[PDB]
Amino acid sequence: GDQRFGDLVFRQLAPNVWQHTSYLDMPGFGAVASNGLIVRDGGRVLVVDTAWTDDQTAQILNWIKQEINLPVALAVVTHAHQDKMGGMDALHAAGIATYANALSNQLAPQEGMVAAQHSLTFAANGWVEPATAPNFGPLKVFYPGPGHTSDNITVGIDGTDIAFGGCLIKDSKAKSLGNLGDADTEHYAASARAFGAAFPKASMIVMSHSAPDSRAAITHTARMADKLR
Ligand SMILES: O=C(O)c1cccc2cc([B-](O)(O)O)sc12
Ligand SMILES: [Ca+2]
Ligand SMILES: [Ca+2]
Ligand SMILES: [Zn+2]
Ligand SMILES: [Zn+2]
Repeated sequence: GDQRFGDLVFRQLAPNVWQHTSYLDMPGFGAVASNGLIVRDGGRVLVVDTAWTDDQTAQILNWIKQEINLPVALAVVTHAHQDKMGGMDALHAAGIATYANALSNQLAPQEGMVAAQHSLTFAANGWVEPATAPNFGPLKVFYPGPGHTSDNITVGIDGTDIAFGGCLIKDSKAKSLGNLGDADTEHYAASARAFGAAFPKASMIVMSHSAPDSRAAITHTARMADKLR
């Protein structure tokens, strides 16, 4: 029951939650998928992660316009790499307020990305400092520690069973942790387990590069990351 709009695929996960999937056309290689989320919060919409490109990101917004027809209040993007912040200019062109870890914003130039307009900061226990995430509705933002990158954050959707691991979590049948070029191999396993512990009741785990999985994705990612040490 998936829907396509241009280059994007949408899947409804819950009454008020959809997964957006965008594809990098990677000369000579297969299209590479990356997933994010769209959340309807009463009379507004909230977005987690851009698509790979600005053009693809404008497609997300147009699909929202057509299928949900509520204003998009804000987006949270989950680290400074192309699949998560590639479409920043498109969000800003559309007048969507954007939030990212302060560290994502600092790293953004050196990663080729455009910084968000607002910086999230985090306590020692990983939870976002609430003053930096005003009016986030059901979005619960958690920094689990360095793993896939030093800046990677995660989001839980209150009132649902869903939590989003972004590129930190890989699916439970995975044979590898994907792109480790900017990874913290020492702390990765702890950071994956911290995500699990922050959202103990989530039973649907959404991630960047596989279809939604159960909590098995968390423990399997940790067990793989254990061997990086
Ligand atoms: O950056 C790119 O051009 C790129 C090109 C092809 C694959 C990927 C995967 C990425 B991630 O965030 O999952 O570390 S970034 C990336
Ligand atoms: Ca751009
Ligand atoms: Ca890099
Ligand atoms: Zn990445
Ligand atoms: Zn990724």
